[PDB]
Amino acid sequence: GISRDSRHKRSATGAKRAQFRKKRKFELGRQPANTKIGAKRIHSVRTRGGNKKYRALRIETGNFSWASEGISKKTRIAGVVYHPSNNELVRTNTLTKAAIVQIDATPFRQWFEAHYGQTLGKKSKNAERKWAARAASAKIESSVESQFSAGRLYACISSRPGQSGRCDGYILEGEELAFYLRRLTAK
Amino acid sequence: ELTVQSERAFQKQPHIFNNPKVKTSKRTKRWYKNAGLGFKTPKTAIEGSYIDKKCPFTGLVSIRGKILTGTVVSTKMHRTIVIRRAYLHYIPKYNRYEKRHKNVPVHVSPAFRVQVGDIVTVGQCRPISKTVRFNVVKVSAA
Amino acid sequence: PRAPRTYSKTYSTPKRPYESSRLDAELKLAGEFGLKNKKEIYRISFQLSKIRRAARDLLTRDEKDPKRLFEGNALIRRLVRVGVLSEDKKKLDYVLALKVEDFLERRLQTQVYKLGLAKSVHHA
Amino acid sequence: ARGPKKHLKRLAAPHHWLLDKLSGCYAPRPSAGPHKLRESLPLIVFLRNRLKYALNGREVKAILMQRHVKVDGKVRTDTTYPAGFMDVITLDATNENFRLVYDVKGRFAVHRITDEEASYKLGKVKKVQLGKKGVPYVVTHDGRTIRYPDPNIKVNDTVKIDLASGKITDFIKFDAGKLVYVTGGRNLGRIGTIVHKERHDGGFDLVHIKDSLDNTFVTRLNNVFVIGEQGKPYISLPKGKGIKLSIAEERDRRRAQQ
RNA sequence: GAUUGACCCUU
RNA sequence: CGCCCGUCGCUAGUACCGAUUGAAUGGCUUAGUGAGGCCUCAGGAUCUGCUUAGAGAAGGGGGCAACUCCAUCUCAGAGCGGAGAAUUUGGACAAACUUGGUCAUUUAGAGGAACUAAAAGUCGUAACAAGGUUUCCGUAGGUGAACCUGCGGAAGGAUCAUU
RNA sequence: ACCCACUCGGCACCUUACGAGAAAUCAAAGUCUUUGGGUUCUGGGGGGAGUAUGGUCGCAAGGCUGAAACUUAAAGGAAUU
RNA sequence: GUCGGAUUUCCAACGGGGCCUUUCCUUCUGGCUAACCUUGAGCUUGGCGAACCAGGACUUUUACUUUGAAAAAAUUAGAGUGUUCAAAGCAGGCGUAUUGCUCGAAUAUAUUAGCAUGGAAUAAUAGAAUAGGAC
RNA sequence: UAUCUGGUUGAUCCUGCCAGUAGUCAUAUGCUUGUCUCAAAGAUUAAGCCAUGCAUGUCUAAGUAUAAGCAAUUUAUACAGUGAAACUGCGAAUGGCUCAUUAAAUCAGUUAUCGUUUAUUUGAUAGUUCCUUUACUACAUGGUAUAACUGUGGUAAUUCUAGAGCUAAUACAUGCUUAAAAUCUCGACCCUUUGGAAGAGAUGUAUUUAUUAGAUAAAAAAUCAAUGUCUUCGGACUCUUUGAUGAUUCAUAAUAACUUUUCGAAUCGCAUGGCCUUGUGCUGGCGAUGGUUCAUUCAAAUUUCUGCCCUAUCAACUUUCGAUGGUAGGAUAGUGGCCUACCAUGGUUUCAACGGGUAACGGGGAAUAAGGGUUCGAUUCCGGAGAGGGAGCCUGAGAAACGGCUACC
RNA sequence: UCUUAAGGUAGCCAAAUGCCUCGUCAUCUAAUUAGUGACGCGCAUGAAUGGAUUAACGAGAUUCCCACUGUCCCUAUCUAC
Repeated sequence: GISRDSRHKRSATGAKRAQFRKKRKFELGRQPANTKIGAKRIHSVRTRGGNKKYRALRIETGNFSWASEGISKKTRIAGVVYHPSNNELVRTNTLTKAAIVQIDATPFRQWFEAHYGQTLGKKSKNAERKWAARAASAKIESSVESQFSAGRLYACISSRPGQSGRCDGYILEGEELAFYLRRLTAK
Repeated sequence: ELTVQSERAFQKQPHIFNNPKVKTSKRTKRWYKNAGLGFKTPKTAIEGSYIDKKCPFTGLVSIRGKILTGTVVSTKMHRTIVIRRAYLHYIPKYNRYEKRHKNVPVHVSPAFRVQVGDIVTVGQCRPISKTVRFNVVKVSAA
Repeated sequence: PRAPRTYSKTYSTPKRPYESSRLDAELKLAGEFGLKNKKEIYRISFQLSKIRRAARDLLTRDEKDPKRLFEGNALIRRLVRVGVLSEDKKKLDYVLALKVEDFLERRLQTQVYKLGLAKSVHHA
Repeated sequence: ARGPKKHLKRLAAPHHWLLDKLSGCYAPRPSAGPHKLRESLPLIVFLRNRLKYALNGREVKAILMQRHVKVDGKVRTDTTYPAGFMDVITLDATNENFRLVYDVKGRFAVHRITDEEASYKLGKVKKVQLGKKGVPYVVTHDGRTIRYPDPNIKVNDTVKIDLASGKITDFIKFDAGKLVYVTGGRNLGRIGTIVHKERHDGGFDLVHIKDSLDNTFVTRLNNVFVIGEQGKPYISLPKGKGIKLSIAEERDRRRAQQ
C-alpha cells in the first residue's frame, strides 16, 4: 500500500495540497527487504513489464572483490560491524548497501598462497621462478596483514540485496580502511 | 566544510579507485568533468578535496535544459541556496507591467564561494531534492 | 462524436425597431422588388455590410501590400462576376459604396421583369 | 490513460491527410511502424483517397490481404500500416510505383516513378552507435538499422539503400552547398541548396535555406533532410517542383493553363 | 424680537 | 389655504438577536480501537527417481528333492524439488467510530428588538421665511413626540461693509 | 525711521473672459473628446445604514473596519419666473 | 524600341557592407591554406583570422524593439466550387463522346512565457579614489 | 451598427439612476405552427435511486478436434474437410459517459530524461555451452495432468460445481549434435638469465565490484625493481585509434568473473527440387510467435520556465520523526524527504504566503473592435478526474480497472 | 379629574418576593408540582427600607451531564470487637 508520489506532501511553501488522485499503480512502493545472514532465501517479485526483482531475505554467501589485487571470490559473511545509516541495523545484523560486514577471507588466503606464495600470519623450479617474479610487491601495509592473520576481513557491500538478491561487495583498502577502523576503535 | 570525512559514511566519488601500490606525487585521484555549454570548470573544482556527489563538475549530475540567473537571497542552507528571479509580468488590459519574482532553490557546489547579494547563474539538472533542480555554474558578483 | 456542422445567420435586425423613414424605405424597396418579408432586406443588408467591412479592412493595409492586392482582386472579381462593377473602371468607389438597391436590382426575381419575361414583378 | 490509445477521432488526425471532417466520426489510426504517428500516411487513406482504387475500408482490406500491394518491397498486409515519407509503394497490379513525398504545400502527393527509381530509397540517419557484438550501426529516419557502415557517415547525413539487401549503395554527407528537402514546419515541401547553419550550443540547430528564386528561410536541423548534391537530385520530384510560389502566382498560372 | 397652533382629493 | 417631522394606533413583509452544553452535514486531530489485501521465521496431501539386507502371489531355474524363486505387481522403516488454504514473529497500506479543537458554510427555535408600505387615524408643530428661539455639526445630559439645553465649531446666514 | 524704483517668499484682494464649469462661480475649480508630469485617498441612484455581524482599540461613552435581506423612481446640485 | 513587366546623363531620400574624420568586424597556435607583398610572349609556392571548427572570453544586467516550430483541431477572405439559389460542406471540370486527362483542399497566429537574430534611443547599482587600477 | 430616447420641475441646465432599445451555437415558458438540409437535446436542481433488454469477446492454410454434429469424393488402399463446443493466445486498460473533486493543483505553450519503463511495430536470427568435465542419458526425439467425452450433490436458487476410464502443449522443468585463429593456467627437462615440442576449464546478457582501448594540436639528455616490435650488437622504433553530441562513470571487449540456473526454437501449415557404398535415409524453398536483445514511434511516468476567479470580516504560515537541506540506506521502472538514523529553525510571505469561498474541471473556443471588449465555456477536439465514497490488490506491457475482485454506510 | 403629596421611572420577575398556581410558551425526560430560558395589570417586584449586573471566592441552596460505585434490582461473604 506504500505510495511514492509527492501529491501527499506539503507544498514547498508549506501549503497542504488537496487530494487530487487516488493512489496510482505507477507510483507504488514495497516493503523493505531486511535481508539477513544464513539460509539463503530469494523471493522473486514481478514488476512493471515483467522485470523480475530478486528480494533477498536471509542471504548466506556473497561475491567480494579485492580491487587492488584485482580478484573476486565467493565468501560467507560473519556479520555487520558499522552502518552509516543506522546502528539498529548493525545490532540486527541485517544487510543493506554500503554496510560493513566481516568475511572469513579463506578463499582470499588461498588465492594469495596460490598466486604469490607468501605466508600470512604465523615445488617446481618454474613455478618458484614465477612466484619470485610476482613477488617483491607483497608489502602493501600492516593492517591488511593483521586482518589476514585474524582471519576476518572488513568489507563493504556495494550491491542492493533487496533489488538483486546478491550481497556483492568489496574489501576496504586505503583511506576507507583508515577511516572505518578509527571509527570502530573510537569509543 | 573544513573536513571532508565529518559524516558517518565515507565520502568518496564512486568508481574512482586510487591504487595504493605507487608512492609518488598526487597519491589520490579526483574525478571532474566539463559541464559543457561554455562554462569553465574552476580550478577549485579541479583540485579540491570535497566530494559533493551533486556537483556539476566533480559530481554525477549532468546540466541540461534551462539556464537561469539571479541574485541569491538565502545562503543559510547546506550546499544549496535560493536565488531571487525578478521579472516584469505584462498585463494587456492596463498596457503595463508589474514587478513579480520567484524564489527558486539551487544547489551550490563547494567549488564556488557565494554570499548574500551575489549574482549567480544556474543550469537545470535532474531533481536533486524536493525543490532543488538547478546547479550553480558561475558567480558573477563580489 | 461527429464533427459539428457550422451554421451562420444571414440577416440582421435594425437597432431601432420603429424608424419611420427606415420603415418607409424598406416597404417601398420590398414593394418595388416584390419581397415577401423584411428578412430579405435584412439578409441583403447583412451581406452588404459584410462586403463593406471587407473592403474597409482591405484598405486598412498599406498600399502595395500582397494580401491587400490579392484580397481586393478577389473581391472585385466576385463583384464583376455578379456584374455590378464597371468592366473598364477599377476606381473602387462602387466597391466602397455598393447599395441595397443595386443588390436587389441584380437579384433574379427582378431580372425576369428587367429582361421582360413576366411583365409583372409579382407575376415573376 | 491506463494504456495506449487504439482509436483516432476525426479532427485529431494530422491535417495533411486532407480528410473530410464529416462522413465519419473516426479516422484511421496509424499503427506502430517505421514512421511517426503524425508524419505517416496509412495505406487505408492512401488507397481510398489518394488513389480511389478502393472505395471503402472493406475494399482496402480486400486489396491488402489479397496481396496486391507491397510497401518498401514488402507486402505489409496491414490496413493502416504507417506509410510515411520517402517510402516506395509498389503495385504489381498496374505495375505502378509511388514514392510518398510531400507536395509543394506539404501534403503527401502521388508521385509515380519507374522500377529503376522504386528500387531504392533515401533516408537520413538518426544516430550512429556501437550495438551488440560491438558492431557499429546507424539508425535512420525509417526505423531501419544499417550494419557495418563506413566510418565517414555521421549524423544528419543520408543513405541511399537499394532496399533489396543490406549493402550501402550510396550516401550524401552534410555540408555547406548541399541540396536538401525540408520536412517540417511552414516549409514542409521545399528544396534547399543550403548555404550554412548556426550551431547554437545547447540544442536546436538551424540551417539557412535559399530556394532557386533567392527566397531564403530558416529551418531546424531536425527538420532538414538532404536528398542529393548540388544540381541533380537523388530522386524525382512531383509537379511544381516544390518551390512555394505565392497565391497570386497560383491564380496566375491557374488562369494561364486553365 | 410676546401670544399668528393647525388646514385629508389628481399633470 | 403650501410643504413637512417624530412618537403613538392599525396590516403585511424582511432580515437581526435568541435559552435551547440546539441539531445535521464534509476537512485536519492531540489519544484510543480497528476489517480486508500485501511483505515476512514455522506445522499438513500427492504423483515423480536412484539402492545392498524383512512378506502374499499368473512356468522353481546349473545333481529337475535339504541351497538364489525370476524390477512381475503388491507393504511399514533410510536421503531430496511443485500447495507455504487453520496462525501469525515482526510489519506496512489502511477502510469504519468519542469527550474535545473551524469552515461569511446549512438549518429549528419560545420570545425580543428594529426596518420597510398604501387615499383620506391621534398628539403636537421640529424643519423650509429671521419658519416666528437662525439652521447645522461633534459631544453630553434631559424629555410623550418631534425635540430642548450646555460647551466648542461652521455658514451651507439673516452680515462679504465702518472712519 | 520714513518716501520712491523694485527682485524673492507669504496672508489675501480688485473688471470682461485666454480658458473652465450645470451654474453659482474659479488665476484656478485653467493648460481635460486637441482627452497621459508624478503620486496617495475616496465615490458609483435614494433609503435600510454608519445599522447587523465578525474583528480590533477604549474604563465607559464610543472610535476604526463594515455588510446583506428588503424597500424605492426619484433623492439631489444652480435659484430662472 | 512590345499595336500599360521596356528604367541611361538615373544628380528629389535611406537602416546596413567598406574608407578619412583622435571613431577596428575578440587571444595564440592549423588544417581549404584568412577580402590577396607574389604579368604564366595574351580564376598563382609564406606577412595579418572569426564572414564554418578547436580551447580558456565577453554581448558584467536587463527591460525594449523587425525576422522561423509558437493558440495540436474548424474559423478570418478565398485561384474555384450550383446542397432547390442560400446556410453548408470541398467538391469539381474537360474528350475527333470506342479513349481518357486533371487544377485543388495553402495564405492570421488568439495576450504573457522559453528559443535564435539585427539595433541602439529610451532608465543603471558595475568599473579606477583612503588604487589589493589596464597592457 | 464609433448612434441613443422617456421619467425628478411651473418651466431650465446638470451629475444620477430607473425604464426603454438591439444581440445571446443562454435557458425556460405562452400562443401559434404549411414546405428544403444538418440538426442540440436529463448539463444546470440529485456524481440521486434504479425494474428490465442490450452495450467485449474473438481464430486462420499456419497451437490442440479421436464431439454417439455434419454431407463425403476413389486409372492413390503414398497424409484435401466443415465444424454448435472447450484448453493455450490476444483483447477486454480501447470505446462511450459525467463534471463530483481539484485554484501552482489540473491545464496551455515551451523544456528534460546525460533521471526512467515501454506487449504488440518496424529494422534486425542467438555457433563460444556437457559448471562431478574424452560418458550419469532419446535427437530418422522427450517427462508430468487438470481441460473434452457417461449416472449423482441443494431448495424457490446463481456465470456454484467432486473424488473416477483417457488424451499432445505454444500449461511446466532438464537437455543436446559447430574436429573455424587465439589469452589466462597446471607441468617430464637441460641446473637460470634470444628458451622450447607434450594433455584440459572461461570467452551472450540479466550484479554492473577493479584498469582500460575509451587519448586527440612543436625541437635536444641517460644509468631502472620488472626486456616488446626488432635479427648485417654499432640495421629504427615512428604503426599504439574501435566513436557523433555542449557536457559524462555514455556506446564493445579482455586479466576477476557469481546465482535459487526466464532464455540461446524437445514450436505449426504449403507445391517434395537434387545425393546416393538404395533408407520409410542425406541435401533445398514459401508462410506464423513467445525468447540475449539494440533505435524515432503507438505510449506512459516524472519533469523545467511563465501564466489561474473572489476574499485581509484570512498576516504570518510550514512541527514531538518531514516543514528545511545534507550524508547513507530502503522502495520505485526510474530522480527525489517518497520513507528510515544524525546534524538547523531552515523554507514561504504585503511582488499577498497561509487560510476561506467558487451555484471552479482546464484549454482549443460563441456572441465585439484596425484599439473600450464583458461575460460564458457541463457540452462534438485535446489534456484531467471518476464509475456511490474512501481504502487494498491479483492478472496483465499497460489498471489502484469497479460492465475485475477484497471490506461499511 | 379625585383620595392623600406623588402616582412605580430605569430596571427585574410565578425570583429566597405570584394566592390564583402544578400560571402560559419553549427546552430538558420515555414520562418532570423539579431545573433553565421567555412572557407579565406584578394577591403583594423596584431603585443606599438600595435596583440591575457581576469575574473570583463558598463545608451556603438548587437542576442536569460524564465518571464512579451495594444507594438499589438483591442480596451474599469475610475480618476484628
